[PDB]
Amino acid sequence: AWEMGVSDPRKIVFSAKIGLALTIVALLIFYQEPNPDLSRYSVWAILTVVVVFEFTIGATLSKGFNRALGTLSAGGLALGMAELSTLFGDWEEIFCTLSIFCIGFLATFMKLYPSMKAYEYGFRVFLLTYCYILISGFRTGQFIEVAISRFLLIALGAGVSLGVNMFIYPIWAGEDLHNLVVKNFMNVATSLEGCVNGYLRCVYKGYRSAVESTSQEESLMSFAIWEPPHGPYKSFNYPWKNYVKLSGALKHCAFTVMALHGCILSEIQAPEERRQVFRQELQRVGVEGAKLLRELGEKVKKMEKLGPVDLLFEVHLAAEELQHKIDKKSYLLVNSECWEKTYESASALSLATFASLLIEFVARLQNVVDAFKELSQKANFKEPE
Amino acid sequence: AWEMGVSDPRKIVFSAKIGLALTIVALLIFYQEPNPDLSRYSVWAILTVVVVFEFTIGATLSKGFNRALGTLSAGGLALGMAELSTLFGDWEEIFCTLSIFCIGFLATFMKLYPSMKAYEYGFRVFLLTYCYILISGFRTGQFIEVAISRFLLIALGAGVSLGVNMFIYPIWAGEDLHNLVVKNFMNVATSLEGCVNGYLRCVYKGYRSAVESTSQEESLMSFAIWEPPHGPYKSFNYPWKNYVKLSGALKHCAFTVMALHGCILSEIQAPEERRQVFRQELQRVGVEGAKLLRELGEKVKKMEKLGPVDLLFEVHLAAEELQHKIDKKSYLLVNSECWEKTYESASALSLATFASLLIEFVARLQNVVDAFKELSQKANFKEPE
Ligand SMILES: CCCCCCCCCCCCCCCC(=O)O
Ligand SMILES: CCCCCCCCCC
Ligand SMILES: CCCCCCCC
Repeated sequence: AWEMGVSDPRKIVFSAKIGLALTIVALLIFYQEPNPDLSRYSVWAILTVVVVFEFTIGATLSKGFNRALGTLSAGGLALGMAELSTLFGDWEEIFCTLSIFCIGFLATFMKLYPSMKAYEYGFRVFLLTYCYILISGFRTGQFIEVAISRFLLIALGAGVSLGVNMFIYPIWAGEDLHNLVVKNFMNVATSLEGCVNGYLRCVYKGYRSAVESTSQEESLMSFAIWEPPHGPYKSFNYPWKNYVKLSGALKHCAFTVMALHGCILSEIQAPEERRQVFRQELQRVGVEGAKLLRELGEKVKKMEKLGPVDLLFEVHLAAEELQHKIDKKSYLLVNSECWEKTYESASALSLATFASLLIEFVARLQNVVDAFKELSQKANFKEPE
Repeated sequence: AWEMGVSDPRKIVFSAKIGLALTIVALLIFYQEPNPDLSRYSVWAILTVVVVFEFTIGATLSKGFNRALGTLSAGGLALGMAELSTLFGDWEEIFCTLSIFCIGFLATFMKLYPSMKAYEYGFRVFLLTYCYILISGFRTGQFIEVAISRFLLIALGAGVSLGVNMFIYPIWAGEDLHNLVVKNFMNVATSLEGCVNGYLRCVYKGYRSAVESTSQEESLMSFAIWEPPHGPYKSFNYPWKNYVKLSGALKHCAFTVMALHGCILSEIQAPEERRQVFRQELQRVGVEGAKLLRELGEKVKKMEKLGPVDLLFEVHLAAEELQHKIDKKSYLLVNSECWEKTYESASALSLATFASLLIEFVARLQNVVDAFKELSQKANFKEPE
């Protein structure tokens, strides 16, 4: 309660905005209209204000658009069917009751496909409006008054939500994508040092969050293409996809840290005395990789270009010293006695596995650097100077 | 869409069952009332039918219980406020708007907590019913005549939905969990064979499905506890929690196949001439591991116990043969002229990493066999005669 409120004040502003929007969609009902029935059709505005008010502006825009489309398509369909029913007499309330089964079946079948998982609420509003329009106006024949009334109540319930969301302390999805891209670099940098220290002593979230967030970055990128230009992002087509490309480049490197963490938790291990012969080189490689990842995160946070100097020189030299040391003491990994216990040999080879994995991690960084250069060039970052 | 219908005929009966329930509600409203009231309040039965129909019986029962608690908790609070607002005479219209503001704020703050994210469907029902029962009876005082005429249409909708869902082709979540476990056992074996075949040439779906579904198993287990005993699952408390343990053991075994697939896509690779020296042992270990996994999958599907003979003897012999072979040719993996280029040394050292990862995969199977024995004992599996 109070702890979460103090930690993040964005959710108290969100809750107060929802309260304000409801209090307005209620004062308008009380005073702006004295009609008796006006107060029974209040559910078509409250459902709208409870289904379209979202955390970000782009999600609210998308949901509003979808709801409008659904309602209009099903009001047109309902009107057309109600007209066409009269053609054959005596078949009334039977040819209207045989179309609800076919519309509900087509709607559900179309709603269960995997591609259409971002329109789940416009199919429900389509079915609800079709059935309501057909059933309500059957006895009296008045279908257009019901259609128009309900549509106006939905635009009256969606425009106050959009105004309140956009004008009182807006939250943007593009800035959330920018901050998640910044955060992943630090999580991976912490994970690598955690793994190396854990293996050399006498993590999970760091690589999991980067390896388990592609969907979040694709939804945040689907909401960011709806928002108008604002703040630091002034072009009319911001390259929001190069952020996803850089995030994927970083996930490809985080899979090796996941494999090193799995190397720490194995059934077959090596004697500590043997591992303490390579401590210096491994600690150097870990320090250099953490420095590089933190420098790339800092340069992405400030929207700056890369300098003239090469950033991978020191990590490359550290990995070359590691290779030289491994070449100088290779007699502690293989059994030289036999040359033409299984546990002892597996314990010996688990150290060569750990070293090979660290070298592969150091070899996968150039792709991340290239993706960063491409993003810094398409997004017009400023000169480091 | 026709193809999706032929691949899963389970999706063509759900749509026809929803259509049939909607048609039954339509007929009851059309023929069992001579007054428009049941036609004018007919949006509540349609909304209930579209909201409360789920793929499984246990999800329908649990979500219906949680949706029937929010409506009965939001219907008494609105009548207590509408009865306590009389005291504040004259200024009795501001106390009814400050309560919509307070309830809105509180319900959104509670819904934003990170442990309540799974119950976002009960807070919407609570907020909608409170706001409707407070904005609908304001100008007349008929607060108890608006909460009793709208609850029988929701009882009609819930009853029709429950009868049609439970009595026409019921779908059970325990069978879904059983089939998921069998499918994961098959997929891991196919991925294991694919990895070795791809490495020795002159995968994603399996481990990616068996490592990214724990949430699905937890949801299916949460739904299967509400269902009554049926078919082969005849017991008051079926041990549905012993399936998740076996799934977790299989996920721990599949992280090594994911590390071997990552070994295939590495930037540093070993020469083919040195790879072909160890072809026989790797092929044998792959054949044995795939046969063992498929045998355990067939034993799980048929609900049968393990026999007298040991199931791990041949894979345990193959691993020892591979170890002996590696011991006899270890001079091909290291440089023995420096004992006291980097790319060549790393390429030589990658083969030992592939071999060590296969040995670790072979070492992780005892835990899965123990989990299977525990499940076969707690669930009263039958003798494998
Ligand atoms: C999501 C917006 C609110 C939707 C309101 C319609 C759902 C009605 C509340 C659920 C009740 C269904 C459970 C059985 C109810 C009963 O036994 O009376
Ligand atoms: C204590 C009685 C609960 C009243 C809830 C009735 C729900 C009415 C739906 C608008
Ligand atoms: C678009 C045809 C007129 C009816 C639309 C009503 C929307 C509910």
